[PDB]
Amino acid sequence: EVWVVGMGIVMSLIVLAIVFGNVLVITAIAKFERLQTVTNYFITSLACADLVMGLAVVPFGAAHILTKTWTFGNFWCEFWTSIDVLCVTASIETLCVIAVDRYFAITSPFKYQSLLTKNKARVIILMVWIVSGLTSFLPIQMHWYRATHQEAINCYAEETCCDFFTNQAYAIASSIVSFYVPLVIMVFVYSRVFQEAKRQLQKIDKSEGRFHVHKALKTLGIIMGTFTLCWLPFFIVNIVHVIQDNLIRKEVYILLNWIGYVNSGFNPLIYCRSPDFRIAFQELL
Ligand SMILES: CN[C@@H]1CCc2c(ccc(O)c2O)[C@H]1O
Repeated sequence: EVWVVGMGIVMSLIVLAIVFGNVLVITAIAKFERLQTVTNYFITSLACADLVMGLAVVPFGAAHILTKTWTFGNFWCEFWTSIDVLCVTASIETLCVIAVDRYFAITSPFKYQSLLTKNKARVIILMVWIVSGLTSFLPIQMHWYRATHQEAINCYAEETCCDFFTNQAYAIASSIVSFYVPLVIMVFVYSRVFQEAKRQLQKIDKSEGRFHVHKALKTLGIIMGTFTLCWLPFFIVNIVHVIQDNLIRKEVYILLNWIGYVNSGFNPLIYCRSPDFRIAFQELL
């Protein structure tokens, strides 16, 4: 009967990895003073979002699947849903602002210093968190997302069940604000950055060609393919399941949602590979 204990160990490992990586990153930035930089404030915000995710939404969901019941009250179910949506949207929007940060450095190197200072980064981060807060907590708490059909009403009435039902308008607006606009922004900025890098290598080869003396593709692939393959499949079915009711089963929805969660554990591997972080990690442990 491996099922009862087969998934528990995997869920516990995911929780442990998500907590450990982000705690280590936050401590490394806090304790050392060479790693405090304008670029590293966005990484701090993303790490905080991932830490809250892996501490709050995953342990309570794991019990929900394992025990098939919501022992807690009806209030805590709505609170948990709100936290889940908040963390997801905040993480994705922080990824978008990191991409725009990288774009502005290469595109306009002379005016980069005046464009971004310690004061403006704080305002940008606060605005990103406020926008994430309004879209998640505000509509869910006043019950503007509730469905109409009888199954949703029966689910809402019972105090031992916590399942997700939503309207068409809320689902479409949530997907648009959470995923699609950041996806387009990242696509555009990273394409321009790649063009600039290719031009730079061409310029180098035009001059120093006589002596003998890829990476851009590998880096852009690691940055973009992970995000797309982790979060794109979920939002398509999130859009579809409202329009066509019988097509998507609940198990597929939950599986895709949980594949989306694991993206929180892969962020330190992607955004914290510079030698300075490696030295800092070496000193800590
Ligand atoms: C509990 N699962 C939720 C359901 C809907 C949803 C999620 C994440 C981001 C959004 O913008 C959403 O509309 C998922 O995490």
